[PDB]
Amino acid sequence: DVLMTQTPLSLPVSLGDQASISCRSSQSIVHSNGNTYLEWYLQKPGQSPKLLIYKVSNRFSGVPDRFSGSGSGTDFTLKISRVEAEDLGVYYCFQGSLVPTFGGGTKLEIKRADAAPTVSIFPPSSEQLTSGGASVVCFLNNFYPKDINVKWKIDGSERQNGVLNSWTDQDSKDSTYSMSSTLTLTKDEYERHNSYTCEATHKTSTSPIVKSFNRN
Amino acid sequence: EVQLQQSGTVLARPGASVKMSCKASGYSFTSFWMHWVKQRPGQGLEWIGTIYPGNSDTSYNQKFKGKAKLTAVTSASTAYMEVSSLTNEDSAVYYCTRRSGYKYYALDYWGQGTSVTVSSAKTTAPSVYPLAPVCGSSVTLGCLVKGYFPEPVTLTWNSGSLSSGVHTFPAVLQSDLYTLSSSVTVTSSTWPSQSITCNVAHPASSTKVDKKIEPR
DNA sequence: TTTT
Ligand code: NI
Repeated sequence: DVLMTQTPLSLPVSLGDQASISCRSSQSIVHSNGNTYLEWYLQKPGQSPKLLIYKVSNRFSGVPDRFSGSGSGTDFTLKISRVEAEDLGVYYCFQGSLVPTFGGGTKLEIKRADAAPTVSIFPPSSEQLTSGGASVVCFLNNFYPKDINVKWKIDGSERQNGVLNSWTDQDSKDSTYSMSSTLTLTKDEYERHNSYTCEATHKTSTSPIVKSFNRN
Repeated sequence: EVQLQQSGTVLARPGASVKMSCKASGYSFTSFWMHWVKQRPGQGLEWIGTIYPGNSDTSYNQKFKGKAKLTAVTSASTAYMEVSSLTNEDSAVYYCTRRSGYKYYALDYWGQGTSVTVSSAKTTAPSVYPLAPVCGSSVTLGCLVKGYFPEPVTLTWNSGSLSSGVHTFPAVLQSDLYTLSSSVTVTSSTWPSQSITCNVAHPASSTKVDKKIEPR
């Protein structure tokens, strides 16, 4: 079956810069009638996909002339001459014949300067402990790029079970990212140990960014 | 003016079936292929299958054969799709979209999507726990909304007076129940001097909780 | 021409 590969998966650019996304079919997608049915769709978050380009290089009505497409047989490309704020979202190439198949999508986002995360650790609340639960929360705010790793440690020993992470979408004002990492234990298990550590490894730092607390 | 009005959000149980509609208007419903697209939360777009309202010809993605069933009531100019044997992987937003004939030869019109949620969990009200600093001209406070179903909850700070420095992290399913958190960053001369409260509303359970953030 |  035809496989549609899109590169890159994520594409950070400043507003004004040019953008170029690539799409590759595992094999020629040329129809017998001679026409190539390759389309490009843009999906802004919380919205339905909107048609951009059809038949490899044709622009749908109402699409800005910044958008242009090209390619032949196996390799296709969508170029944006000048990225506007309204162009941010996920781009999908679609194969409209034989067995319609979408590409994995390329997320166009904003490029900004690096920013180290501000880490904050929070012990379980008294109200939660009273109920037999123990959630230790760690906020890692305003960093860039989005790639980051968080390791939890209890009394020095690493802990992987019970962790729940969540990332916000790129900040609409400063273009940074934030994430939350929660470690849930039982009040008993929580009380059987003294030190809790939340450490982050980000490119803006050679050493890990640590935040710990002793429940005693 | 072509419009594709889809049916509302659906909450279903595992193993059950869900029949969703897509009312087509502004064009000859029978003259065009109607396509169905799936989008699991945070994943890409997947093509399910298509149907030709005129003669009821249908084509399916091998993956959704004997899973999804496309039908149409040309009289009502409405297309239907029924997804049976519901599992957690069937939770997603499903779009119906028209494939244009002459000129564009692409999916020019899309519906707004129908969000389906497949869970055996019952309406469970949230546990709102205040996150205070461990016992720096800025203080980061938090609020943990743990164990609720279904989405959504609405979290505010000081009834909405506090809009700056807030990061509300998207909810995450931790074994059939959702968890969400939020952080607010204020100067050290604001808290604990002045009061900072976390307001949580969970519509489905008629719950409205306020949680004052108090020092340890 | 698309939905082979
Ligand atoms: Ni193949």
